[PDB]
Amino acid sequence: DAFRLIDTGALINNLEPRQTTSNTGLLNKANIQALIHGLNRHYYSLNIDYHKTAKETKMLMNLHKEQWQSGLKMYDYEEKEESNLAATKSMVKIAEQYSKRIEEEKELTEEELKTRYVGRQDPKKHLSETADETLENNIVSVLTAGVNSVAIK
Amino acid sequence: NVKDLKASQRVCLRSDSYMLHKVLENKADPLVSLMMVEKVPDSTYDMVGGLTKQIKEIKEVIELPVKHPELFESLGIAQPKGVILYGPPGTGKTLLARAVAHHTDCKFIRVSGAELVQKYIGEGSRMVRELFVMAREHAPSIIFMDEIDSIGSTRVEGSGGGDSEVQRTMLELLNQLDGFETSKNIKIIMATNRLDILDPALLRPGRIDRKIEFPPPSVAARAEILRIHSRKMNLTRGINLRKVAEKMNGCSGADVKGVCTEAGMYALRERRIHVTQEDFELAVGKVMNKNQET
Amino acid sequence: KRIQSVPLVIGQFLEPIDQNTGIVSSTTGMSYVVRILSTLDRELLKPSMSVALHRHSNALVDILPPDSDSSISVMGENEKPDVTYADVGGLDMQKQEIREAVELPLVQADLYEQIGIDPPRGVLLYGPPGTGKTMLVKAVANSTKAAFIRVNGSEFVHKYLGEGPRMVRDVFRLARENAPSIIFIDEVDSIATKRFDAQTGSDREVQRILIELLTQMDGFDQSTNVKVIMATNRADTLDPALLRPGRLDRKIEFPSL
Amino acid sequence: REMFAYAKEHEPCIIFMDEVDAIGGRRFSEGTSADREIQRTLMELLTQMDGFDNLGQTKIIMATNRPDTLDPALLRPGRLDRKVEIP
Amino acid sequence: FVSNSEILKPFEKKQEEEKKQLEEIRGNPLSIGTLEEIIDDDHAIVTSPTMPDYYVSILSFVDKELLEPGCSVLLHHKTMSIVGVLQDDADPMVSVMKMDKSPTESYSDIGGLESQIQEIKESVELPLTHPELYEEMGIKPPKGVILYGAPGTGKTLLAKAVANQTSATFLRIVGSELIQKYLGDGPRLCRQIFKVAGENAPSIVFIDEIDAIGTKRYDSNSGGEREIQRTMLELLNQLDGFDDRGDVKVIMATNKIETLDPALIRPGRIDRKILFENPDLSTKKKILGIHTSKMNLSEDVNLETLVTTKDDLSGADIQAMCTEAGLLALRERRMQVTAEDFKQAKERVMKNKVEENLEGLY
Amino acid sequence: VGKAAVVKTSSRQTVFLPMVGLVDPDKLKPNDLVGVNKDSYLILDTLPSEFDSRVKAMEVDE
Amino acid sequence: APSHLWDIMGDRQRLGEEHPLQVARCTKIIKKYVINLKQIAKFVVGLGERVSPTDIEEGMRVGVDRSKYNIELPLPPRIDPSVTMMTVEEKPDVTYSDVGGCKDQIEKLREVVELPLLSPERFATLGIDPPKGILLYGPPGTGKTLCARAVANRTDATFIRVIGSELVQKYVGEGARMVRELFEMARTKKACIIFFDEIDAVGGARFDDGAGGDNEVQRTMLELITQLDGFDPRGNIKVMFATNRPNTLDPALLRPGRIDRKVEFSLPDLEGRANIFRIHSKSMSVERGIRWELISRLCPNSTGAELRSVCTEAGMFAIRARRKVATEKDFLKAVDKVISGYKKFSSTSRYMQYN
Amino acid sequence: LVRDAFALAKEKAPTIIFIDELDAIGTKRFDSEKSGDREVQRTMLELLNQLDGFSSDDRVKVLAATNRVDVLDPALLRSGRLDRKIEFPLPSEDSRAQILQIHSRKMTTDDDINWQELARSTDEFNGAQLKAVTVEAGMIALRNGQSSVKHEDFVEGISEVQARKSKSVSFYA
Repeated sequence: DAFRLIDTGALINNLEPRQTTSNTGLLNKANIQALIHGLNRHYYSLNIDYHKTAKETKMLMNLHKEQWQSGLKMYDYEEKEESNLAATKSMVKIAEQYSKRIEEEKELTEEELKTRYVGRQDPKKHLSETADETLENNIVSVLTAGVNSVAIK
Repeated sequence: NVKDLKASQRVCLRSDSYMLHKVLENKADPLVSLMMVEKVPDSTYDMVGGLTKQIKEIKEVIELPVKHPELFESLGIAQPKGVILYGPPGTGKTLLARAVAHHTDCKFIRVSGAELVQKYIGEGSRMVRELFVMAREHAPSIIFMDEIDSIGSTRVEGSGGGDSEVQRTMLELLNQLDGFETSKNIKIIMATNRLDILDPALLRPGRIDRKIEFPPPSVAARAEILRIHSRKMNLTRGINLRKVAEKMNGCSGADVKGVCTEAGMYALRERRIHVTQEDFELAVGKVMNKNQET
Repeated sequence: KRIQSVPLVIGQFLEPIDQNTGIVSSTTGMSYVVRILSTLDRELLKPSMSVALHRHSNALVDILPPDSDSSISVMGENEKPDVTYADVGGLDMQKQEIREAVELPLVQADLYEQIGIDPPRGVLLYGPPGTGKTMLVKAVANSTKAAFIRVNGSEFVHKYLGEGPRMVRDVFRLARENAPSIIFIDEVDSIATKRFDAQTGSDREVQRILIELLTQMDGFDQSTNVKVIMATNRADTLDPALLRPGRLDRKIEFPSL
Repeated sequence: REMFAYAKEHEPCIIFMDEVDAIGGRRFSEGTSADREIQRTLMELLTQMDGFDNLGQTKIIMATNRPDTLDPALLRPGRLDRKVEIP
Repeated sequence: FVSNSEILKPFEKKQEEEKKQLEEIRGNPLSIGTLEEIIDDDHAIVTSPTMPDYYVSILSFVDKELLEPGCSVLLHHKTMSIVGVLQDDADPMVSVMKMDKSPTESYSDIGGLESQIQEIKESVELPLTHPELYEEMGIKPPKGVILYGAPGTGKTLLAKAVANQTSATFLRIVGSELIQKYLGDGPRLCRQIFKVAGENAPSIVFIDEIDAIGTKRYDSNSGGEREIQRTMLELLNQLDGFDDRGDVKVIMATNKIETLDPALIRPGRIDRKILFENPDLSTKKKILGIHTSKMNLSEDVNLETLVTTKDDLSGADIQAMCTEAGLLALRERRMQVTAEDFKQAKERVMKNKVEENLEGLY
Repeated sequence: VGKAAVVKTSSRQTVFLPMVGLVDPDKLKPNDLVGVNKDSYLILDTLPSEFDSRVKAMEVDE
Repeated sequence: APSHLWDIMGDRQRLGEEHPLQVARCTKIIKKYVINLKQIAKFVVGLGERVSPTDIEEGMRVGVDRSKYNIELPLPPRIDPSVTMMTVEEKPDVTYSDVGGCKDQIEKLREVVELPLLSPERFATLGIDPPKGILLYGPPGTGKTLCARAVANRTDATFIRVIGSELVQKYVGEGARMVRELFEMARTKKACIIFFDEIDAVGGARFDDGAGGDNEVQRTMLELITQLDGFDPRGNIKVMFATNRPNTLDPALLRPGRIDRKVEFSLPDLEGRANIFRIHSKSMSVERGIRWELISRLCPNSTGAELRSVCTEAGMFAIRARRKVATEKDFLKAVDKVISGYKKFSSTSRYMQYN
Repeated sequence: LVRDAFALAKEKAPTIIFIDELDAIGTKRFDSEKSGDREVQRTMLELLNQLDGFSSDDRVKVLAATNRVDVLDPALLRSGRLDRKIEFPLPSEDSRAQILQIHSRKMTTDDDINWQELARSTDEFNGAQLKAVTVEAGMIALRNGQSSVKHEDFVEGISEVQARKSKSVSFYA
């Protein structure tokens, strides 16, 4: 947050709402929500934007985008699997129970064509929770098979 | 707008500018520490046996004018203030008060002495009359004084102390409803072990217009009490319900269920879901020893 | 989903209000009204369930697993296999009522369902000061090898007032979640009283501990697994509301003389 | 709870109590005048001796003007096993 | 036209401008507090329930005459200024408990005391309703009356009918609520009762069933022997510690005033002693006729027979026989109550509790 | 291990701080009231020749 | 009405931050000021812009700023006293001449109280010490408080009303604070009057055994004696002890060093009771030619409370007996009413003296 | 309070502590009803612990002033707390004569007063009852308009009822 002194904001001083993104303060919510309209003094009209040059653009892409994987290659694949060796066999088995235990609870509401247990949001609970679980199993299946694959005798 | 706003309403207060947003919910019925108010209780006449002779008495005395307020008003009889039922303690006479509020669609309210002593500024004397003022908002229900008698799960069968002071204090306020509101919606039902618990002041019981005697437990009285709770499992008709009640000496209504517990105690050691004639003789022998012990 | 991550605030659910909107109680002592994250649901939580809150806004984020403080958290077995019931004899008069109100429901809970008799939820120990014990009560958990929770009467009151009632709900909850347990409370007479409660008043309220002991006792004790044992002294003053059959049943006095 | 917690790391040694006339009372309720905080002090002392933690190495020296003011629960065996008179 | 434009128009416009200036005072940044003391410099210290300390100035619309220590003023969140004086926040919540406006009572149910009714009227009803009586003659009206007699004579109903004629607030006090044992607290509650009666000045002060502790007679709230000194002398310190010419009139009533402290009687404030007696057979027909007005009586039932049977009975005993005789016919579902129910009611209610002296003939 | 002092604020909050060069370990005493910062809560001011305070009623009359 | 006469100044003394100071008490003075907040927090600050070095004293509330702590304006000490702030009255009712008759009770009190306040230089010639305390007990109903209020009118200063039940509070030890609140305003407000009402509920010697919970009453007087005569004989204003139970008081309370002048009210004689009906003859209605000396002679010795009841009840006979004004016949009926009719209780008449 | 009272005896070692009304703090209160109080004996245990602590260097000497000896804690007297028990009986003839003479030094008399006769006129009077003699002696000459206080004003000022005088009791004879 920056600050710009408006001096006398009574009548005919200058037009702040021109440059970029002005006329904020909808209802009582602005930033911390305690400032609302008047903000600090005579509506200093906070606006801040960033920029990147040609050198700063290639620097961030080669350093930090989401996580830093650069500088070394096959270690990030193996070390993630090696530390998880006892965990992967466990996580596949542990999440195997919790996957069906959710399917064995909310899914039983909708069975026949008519209404029995009066399912409402129950059939949609086990669908969204187990949607990523079936995806994570396919991801670790390729990673576990891919690292040991690709040559290395 | 403020037209829809009133007291005892939980609302949403904004955390930024400190302003009102909307109304969330109301204030719950229980207040302070523990407030027990039961509307339309689960106590019925079919669950209480052996009092049928007494149930018919309290039906035309207590329940009758409360369920039909237009009777005594048209016939010229003043509204009954309160009715007390005296008898042997431990028989569960409180369940009779809960049964009246069930059929009359009233609320069962207990007056506890633990909340009569509290830390407040100026409200120390209010807690005595607070349950009387709040009862106007609880609809024309029936107030029962808690901890004035021993049903077998409680203590202090009775005393001539502050327990009897609060009784005549709330009953004195019944004349105030006729002086100000000119309508009395409050009726208090009480139960004591002896007649000496009451305070002989204000000559004649003007506060309690009906004194009902509670019959002591007998063979025919405990026979219907047992049969209600006696069967959780298979039973036989060869055993006599009066023979089981004859073995019990002075056992109250709460002690009858002790035979029901002992009926399944011997069946649990044998892992049998049926009760034969040999178990009835062993069940009554244990209860007679437990009643005389401690 | 990864925005909040580690910096979460411990809290506890209270009452539902609106869809994906509920009121909670933060450990800081300030109750805020916030919303519920879209990935969760009001049906996925419980009134005593603990949830995670935001640092500043204190918004509900994630549902905490069934674990809490409960003073010193005990898994139920710590150096338990030491003493047995044979170390203290002559208790056959007292132990006969204990085994029927503790040992039998802890092993086979279906026997009470077949007899249709309500098993006693709580257990009390009477007698004048100096009763000894601290042996057979531990011996039951030692012989049956079940979970055991010991919380003294002075440990229910946290240094902060609002944390007091939040910790009491956690004592009864952690026992039912994982395995059948046994709740032991030594000298609870400092809370349960007869009409002298809070010594004719103290501090601000102080009654928040007794309210949760009465309310949470009826909510739990259903599957007939966890039992409550409370040993006290003789003040000749006791709470009759606790003694009601709808809350506590088993009452055992030490065989004095 | 402190003195018995520090007894494990600082070695059992000896813990001393100096002229305690207060916590050993029955304290009938007149309103107690804020002294209810002392009632939980007596409860903590009683539950400590009967606690499941390892004890007996740490010595508790409690001196007082007269013994009767002390808690009769403490005077009975199981907590205070040693009464040494200095006549 | 000319006057309405220069009066009504600027008035409605000024009131809207005053509310706009309240946004910086009464606006959303608003809080409360408890006033402690005031200083001649237009500054005061006020403590909110969160226990802060705010030293600020005084705003408009309020002077220092309305600001008293112990009250609750209005504060601000940011500027923290004192806005104005306000009443008790959420109020004491005392509306109708022992006090009311105009209770409904007549002179028929209290009939039979007419010999002693003219004493309380001239000393209470006459000076309050007609103040010109003692002002024109210069006499001083009685500042209180004492009530003594057997219960059941309508002790409370006596002053209840007088309150309806005076059209003023009628205060009452329970004897057992002042002696309540918390810690001390006996004299503290007594001051709060008379303090409320001084602000509005109802000019009526009554106490029903003075008890305190004669000997014990309590369990939960005792107070010990020190409570007797701090309670009974506190009611004395109200009349003895203040001189009020024409406003506060203190009336005391109980079953027996003899065992009370002669200092508690406070002679010279109460110049009238009223004794209570049971109504005679001539006045029983007025009370009996009211309860039996809506009752269906048979042809063999005579009102003069029930009055003759009654011997040494209170006013509640007249309606008791009508209630007992009415329930006997109600259980049998009868329209007109038979004469047998009236005979069984007058005989049973006569002797129930104590039938005999238990020893000798006395 | 290293020399470090632990302070307990008057608001009942425990703050850990490394040894400050403005004070000495011999001058620092346990369970003592010393001047601390409002923000960093570091130990700066020393003991002003008074253990705690005179509470309410005290007579300094000579 | 004065809406705009204030907000004009709202742009200086309000918008700016000066007044919002955190009230706190200073402890140690190093000449560094150690000040303890009401939140239980301690700090050290210096002087202010307008703060004088001699204004800050030990044991005094000093307001400090909330953001950056600094001394700005001093505050009066003892902000905790609350109930005692209502004990100050002004312009009482009973005047100096309202006391019936002129007796020794009036002349002895005005010399030890009214004389040193009005004429402080009269006793300075002989160089003596005026009595600090006085004694008024007597039997009740004699108008004891009526004579005490006659002195407060001639004084025209602050009158402190102290009730005997005010010393006993709802907290143990708070009674000792209530005593210091009375003597603290004596130094703040000079030449005032304090009056105790029914000290029997506090003042007394209960010894030890027989109760076990009554020791809170005796600890109030031991603090009251210390605040009266302590190690340092600090006192200015006169002290008045009044109660209706002189025999049950502390046997040391009646000793010199606190109370010097001892004046006990007595039952007025025929000459004393004569002026009681004369001061009341100016009020109500009195028939011309009636001699009140014969009415007071028929009335035996009794308290002054029953004497004023005769003239009050005399006007009540005119309504029932159908009379215009108060005659001699109605005066004789008041003798059989106010006296002979009330002979059952409703009086002391040598009842409470010792036991 | 007691803990910080002797704390000021550390920074300043040669100090003097005074305790007024020693009987104000103490009791037993165990057997009988009310279970005592315990809001008092707390500060009494501080007096026992502090004097047995770093104190008792004989720079901490405390002056204990109390009324009677009847009600007190028997544990308050020890060689480490209070040693010399100083009894203060009523002054004798020659003791009252010197006390009465000092209080009259600020007054104006004719120097005809012989205090040896007034010392025998005073029978068993304490230090406070002697000071009230010179106070009332000045009030007698003030109401009568006397320029000086003669010997008769002292005799008249001492004489007052109090005691058992003005007996309504029977017997006598």
